[PDB]
Amino acid sequence: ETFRPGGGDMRDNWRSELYKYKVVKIEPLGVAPTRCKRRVV
Amino acid sequence: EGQLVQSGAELKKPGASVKISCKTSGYRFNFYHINWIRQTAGRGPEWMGWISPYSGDKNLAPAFQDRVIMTTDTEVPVTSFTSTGAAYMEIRNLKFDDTGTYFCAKGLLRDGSSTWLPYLWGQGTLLTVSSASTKGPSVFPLAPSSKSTSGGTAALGCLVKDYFPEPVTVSWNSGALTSGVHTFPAVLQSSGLYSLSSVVTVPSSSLGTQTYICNVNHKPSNTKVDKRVEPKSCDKGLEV
Amino acid sequence: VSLGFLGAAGSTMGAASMTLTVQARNLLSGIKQLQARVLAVEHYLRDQQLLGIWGCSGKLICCTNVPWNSSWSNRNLSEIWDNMTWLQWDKEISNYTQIIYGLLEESQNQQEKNEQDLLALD
Amino acid sequence: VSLGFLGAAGSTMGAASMTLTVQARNLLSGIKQLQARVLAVEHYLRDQQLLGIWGCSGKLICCTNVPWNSSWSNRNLSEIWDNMTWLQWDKEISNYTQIIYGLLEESQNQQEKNEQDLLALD
Amino acid sequence: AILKCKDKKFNGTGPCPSVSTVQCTHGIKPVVSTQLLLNGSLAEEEVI
Amino acid sequence: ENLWVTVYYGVPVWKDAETTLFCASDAKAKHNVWATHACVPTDPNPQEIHLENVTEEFNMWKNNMVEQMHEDIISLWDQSLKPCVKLTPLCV
Amino acid sequence: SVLTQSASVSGSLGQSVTISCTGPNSVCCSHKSISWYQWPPGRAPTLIIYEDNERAPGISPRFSGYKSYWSAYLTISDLRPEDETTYYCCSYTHNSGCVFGTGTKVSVLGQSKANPSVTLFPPSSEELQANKATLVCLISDFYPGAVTVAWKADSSPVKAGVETTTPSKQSNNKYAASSYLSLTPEQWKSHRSYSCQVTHEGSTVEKTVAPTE
Ligand SMILES: *[C@@H]1O[C@H](CO)[C@@H](O[C@@H]2O[C@H](CO)[C@@H](O[C@@H]3O[C@H](CO[C@H]4O[C@H](CO[C@H]5O[C@H](CO)[C@@H](O)[C@H](O)[C@@H]5O)[C@@H](O)[C@H](O[C@H]5O[C@H](CO)[C@@H](O)[C@H](O)[C@@H]5O)[C@@H]4O)[C@@H](O)[C@H](O[C@H]4O[C@H](CO)[C@@H](O)[C@H](O)[C@@H]4O)[C@@H]3O)[C@H](O)[C@H]2NC(C)=O)[C@H](O)[C@H]1NC(C)=O
Ligand SMILES: *[C@@H]1O[C@H](CO)[C@@H](O[C@@H]2O[C@H](CO)[C@@H](O)[C@H](O)[C@H]2NC(C)=O)[C@H](O)[C@H]1NC(C)=O
Ligand SMILES: *[C@@H]1O[C@H](CO)[C@@H](O)[C@H](O)[C@H]1NC(C)=O
Ligand SMILES: *[C@@H]1O[C@H](CO)[C@@H](O)[C@H](O)[C@H]1NC(C)=O
Ligand SMILES: *[C@@H]1O[C@H](CO)[C@@H](O)[C@H](O)[C@H]1NC(C)=O
Ligand SMILES: *[C@@H]1O[C@H](CO)[C@@H](O)[C@H](O)[C@H]1NC(C)=O
Ligand SMILES: *[C@@H]1O[C@H](CO)[C@@H](O)[C@H](O)[C@H]1NC(C)=O
Repeated sequence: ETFRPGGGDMRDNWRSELYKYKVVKIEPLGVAPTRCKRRVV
Repeated sequence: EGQLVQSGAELKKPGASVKISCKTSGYRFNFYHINWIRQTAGRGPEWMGWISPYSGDKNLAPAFQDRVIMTTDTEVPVTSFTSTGAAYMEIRNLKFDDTGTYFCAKGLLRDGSSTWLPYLWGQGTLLTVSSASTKGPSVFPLAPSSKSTSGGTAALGCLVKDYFPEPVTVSWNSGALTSGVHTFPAVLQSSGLYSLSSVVTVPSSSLGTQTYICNVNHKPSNTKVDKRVEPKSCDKGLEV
Repeated sequence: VSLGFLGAAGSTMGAASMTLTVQARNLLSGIKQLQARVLAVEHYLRDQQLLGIWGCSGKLICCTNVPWNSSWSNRNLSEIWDNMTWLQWDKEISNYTQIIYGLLEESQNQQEKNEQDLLALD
Repeated sequence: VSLGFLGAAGSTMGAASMTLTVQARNLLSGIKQLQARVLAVEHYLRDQQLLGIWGCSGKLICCTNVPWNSSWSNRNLSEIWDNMTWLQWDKEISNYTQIIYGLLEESQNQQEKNEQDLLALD
Repeated sequence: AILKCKDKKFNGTGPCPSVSTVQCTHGIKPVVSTQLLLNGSLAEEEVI
Repeated sequence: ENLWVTVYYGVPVWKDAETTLFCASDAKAKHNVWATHACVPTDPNPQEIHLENVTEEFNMWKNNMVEQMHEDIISLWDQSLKPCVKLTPLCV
Repeated sequence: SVLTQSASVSGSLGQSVTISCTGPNSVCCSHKSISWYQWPPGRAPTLIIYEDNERAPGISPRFSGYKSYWSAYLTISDLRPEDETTYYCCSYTHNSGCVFGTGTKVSVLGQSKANPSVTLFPPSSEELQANKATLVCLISDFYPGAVTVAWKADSSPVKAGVETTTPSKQSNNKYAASSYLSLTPEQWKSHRSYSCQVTHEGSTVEKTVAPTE
């Protein structure tokens, strides 16, 4: 197992410090069933 | 929709200690209590305790508070909503009345008035406490016998005689043959050794194209036995 | 206890439902920044738009007239609210959210207002 | 029947009034695009602003305290709602919409809240 | 929102058990470099 | 035994998404390429909120924050070169 | 155990049946939830009922629970062959573990009769070498689950070396059992034939082997 250092691409440097972070969008709308009804018309 | 798989059966001498494991999968191990319940002939089913994999809080029944030690490992994630884990119970100062079947069980709800309530159960672990030593079985063939002459059906099997302790597992054709298998419970001889029988029902015409092998495993003695059931019958009704 | 923004993301749906104001506060508050700020108010106004057509503009929780079709999920009250997280719930109800939203504006609000006109007509 | 966005633009005002959710859904949902998106949310928030000052934020229809001055239109219920389209109606009531909107915030909401303070003062 | 993995032995993709959330990441130095990475953040416990 | 759907606004639910991020750094005293004339000052204190029980899948290799940062450094480099002296006549 | 159940109850096919669960006030009902479990012997149990009325997920509406101030009850409607087994109640609170009851065995009346299947195997030649002799009489697919087994040596009863198992329930909801007769090689060779007789209140079946063939 022989190892050579490389630096083919510059993004790898950003991956070295962004490995821990991830972007997500909040979907604050949830619908769930309860035994409740709205006031009847 | 997960499976709990417990450690194999063990034989231990009275006064010794034993550690039973309970490996989990198919759910978040951290979210549910793990209960431990046993069943013995003398006291019936008896709840021993539970432990929380999340906080480590344990609650043992007073009868087992001084002889049971419960521990858990940390969950190994698989996906975001499932993981694998393992819980352990170490019981010491074993007695003859502790012989029986032990179960681990997953709790019911993450919150509520019955969160810990055992809902999903494992396959069970057989514990034998005895001064007697382990003994392997002797396997003998059960020659084919007629079941229906007009229907052309027969029954053949293998006899497992004088082993100790329980249990013994039997398969056919390395698990390829599962249809028509009937395995019978063991007998308790006056000597203290067990013995059981297993039979399979097959068409009488099937003699030149299919092999029938009974595979006996007695893991306590680390013995495997592969016996070929001789298909030549001595029954006259089957001879026809 | 106040655990903070998204504090009960990993709790049961019932426990998380108590702190909806927590997620609600921070939910609203050069070119890259400006485009991002517009996207933020755009998403916020989309959800407020859906609450509008469901007749629930000023409330965080509101009850509906749509019955729960059992094909959606076969769970019960105890199993939903005391055993599951909103995340894994939203994943289980990801095939119906469009469908349920359509029934949500039509079954009730598209008939609550017609009956409201025929009722207040005297 | 659901005819779609603006489906009843050419029907009678009464028939069109049943499908207000249809027009309401799509009413909200580089530089050219960004400026257009801002203009869209700006117009939407303007109308929601007017519904706000008329005390009708969460509803599609609401009734008022302003009486119908006959100088505005001399038609009746049957002639308005079963013979005309919202388009030609908005053209007939294009001289009063500013005036009616001013009376709409002042006559009721600018006096509904004062009386509300004098009423809940005990 | 941004999710931050605080798992020390985190092998480079996978499920992170201990996760915290932030609106902004920590101060990342844009060090232009080749082969060896310079003035960065160090992994705790074992090298990763 | 009669169940009706109920709306909840502000539920802890998220999905994987790629959006346009922006810069932030505390104000210092000049003119370095990255800070430029202006980059939004950081909050005095960030609020890092631990999420108990929450297990999420990460992928550093399929991450878009990397590609964004990559294009940002490149574009910033060019934005800093425009006003300076171009040495076209130095090819003698 | 201080938590008592009905030792046995019976119900007819297609009917309902009720199991009781009572005990001292130190263990019983007002301040304690009651849960019910189906527990076939030799297998893992199944939770049917928890928190009194509320049944576990997937449980059929045939099962219902009810708790009074002095005792708790479990009702099984539209009885099936698989419902014929053992049932346990447990008394519990949120922070305190299970207390299991004494147990109740349910019998389902009005079920169809199943004819017994009897098979008798002689000792193997490898076994006669040892030198021992064991006859094996295997019984399956009988209902109700109760048998009486008798052995005969040259048409005459045998009493030394007889061991018979208890009846056991098959996967197909019929019952099974087995019996073993240990003999010395002289007794085996000194007789014309041996017989295993399985007796049931409805029919007695006889299977016979002979050392000759
Ligand atoms: C992250 O996920 C985890 C796991 O999914 C989750 O942890 C569970 O959280 C839920 C709800 O939040 C818990 O469910 C409740 O548990 C309550 C607390 O349990 C009590 O009883 C325990 C056993 O007591 C015996 O043993 C002890 C010795 O250990 C002995 O002294 C006692 O006398 C008794 O014999 C006890 O260990 C436990 O103590 C822990 O918790 C308390 C805080 O409650 C803390 O002070 C301790 O330091 C210790 O950590 C506690 O005393 C239980 O009371 C409760 O039941 C009540 O509420 C329900 C309504 O919810 C009512 O219906 C009911 O009538 C009761 O009033 C309920 O059952 C569960 O126990 C957790 N653990 C699991 C599942 O393993 C986290 O909350 C999640 N976190 C986030 C942020 O999402
Ligand atoms: C280079 O590494 C050294 C350690 O070898 C760093 O010095 C430490 O910096 C931290 C702040 O991150 C301090 O808490 C420590 O007290 C420092 N160590 C000692 C021995 O004083 C230094 O910050 C690193 N340089 C960088 C990252 O540019
Ligand atoms: C419920 O879902 C089923 C899908 O099998 C569908 O056929 C039915 O119309 C739905 N019922 C209602 C009331 O919406
Ligand atoms: C959503 O639909 C797809 C295909 O119709 C199916 O594979 C998936 O299981 C559905 N989701 C759920 C939660 O049933
Ligand atoms: C109605 O319109 C007329 C215009 O001739 C105006 O004089 C009058 O004040 C209006 N009435 C009301 C009540 O606003
Ligand atoms: C609006 O006003 C103008 C001039 O005051 C007039 O010509 C026009 O007819 C008015 N509109 C209506 C509908 O009366
Ligand atoms: C629980 O869910 C099952 C499955 O649909 C349902 O039949 C049963 O009535 C529910 N039980 C309770 C106690 O709500």
